[PDB]
This record gives sequence, C-alpha cells and structure tokens, in this order.
Amino acid sequence: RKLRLVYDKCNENCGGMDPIPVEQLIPYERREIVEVNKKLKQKNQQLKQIMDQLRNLIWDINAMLAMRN
Amino acid sequence: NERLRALEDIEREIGAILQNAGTAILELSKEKRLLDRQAAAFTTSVQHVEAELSAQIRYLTQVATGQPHEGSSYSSRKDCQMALKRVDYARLKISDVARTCEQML
Repeated sequence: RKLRLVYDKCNENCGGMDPIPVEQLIPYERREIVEVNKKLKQKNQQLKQIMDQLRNLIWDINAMLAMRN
Repeated sequence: NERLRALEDIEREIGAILQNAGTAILELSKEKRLLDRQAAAFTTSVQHVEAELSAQIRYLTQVATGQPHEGSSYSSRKDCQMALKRVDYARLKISDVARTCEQML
C-alpha cells in the first residue's frame, strides 16, 4: 500500500522542470544549515573524545580482569 | 575456632568462680554457721585449676620447642587488598567517565 502511495506521489511530483534531461547528462539559507552541521560535528567530536575516554577505561577494566583469578 | 574459644571461656569462668569462691570463703570465715562448710568447697575449686593445670600439662604440646601454626595464611588477605584496590580503581574510572558524560551534556 505504501509503495503504491509513494509511487503515485513521485508521479504527481512532476511539477516544474518536468523533462530534466540531466539523467543522461550526468556530469563527467544553506549557510545556516552548514553552520548547524559544523556545530553538530563539533559536538560529535566532543562526544567522540568522551567515548574514547570511556573505552580507554573499559580496556583498563578488561586489563584488571586479566589479573583476576 | 569454636572449641578453642569455648575452652578459653571455660578457663576464664573457672578462674572467676575460683576468685569469687575465695572471696566468699574469706567473708564467711572472717566474721559472723554451717554455710562456712561450703567455703571448704572453694578449696576444691582450687583443685579444679590444678586439673586445668593437668589439662594444660597433658595438653597438645605439639613441639614444646618452637611455635606451631606455620604461616599467617595472609595470602588471602593480600588477595583481598588487591581486590579492594581493583574495586577502587574501577570506581575512579567510573567517576571519570561520569564526569565526561556530564560535561557532554
């Protein structure tokens, strides 16, 4: 059902620049979105360092267990 | 363990009863009487200590030249210290990870 619906939606989506011959012609504001992406990647790098510390502690705990009996 | 502590408590109670019987015999024969006859039993209690002496005489006496119970067996104690140290290290690492996570928010 959803496939039929999305196919009908894609068919009805042909509004403006209908031919768009760039298919056979394949090659051979956005600032706010880019800034949000940069901030997201910065927070992701921070969380990556946090996860690095966490996995370092986890490897340390594994080392302790290596000493276990 | 159980038997040693029991025999020790028995010897301590025997000594306490001997001291109490001696004090009672002194208080009875000092001033004023048939109860003084029981005072003689106090001397018998003294003989009990002699039996304990005999109990100590013909006791184990493993070597009577050295000390028995070789080894403090505190290897387990050292292992427990290492376990507690590992627990503390894990607590410290967990606290560091928690500080990092709180800073992530």
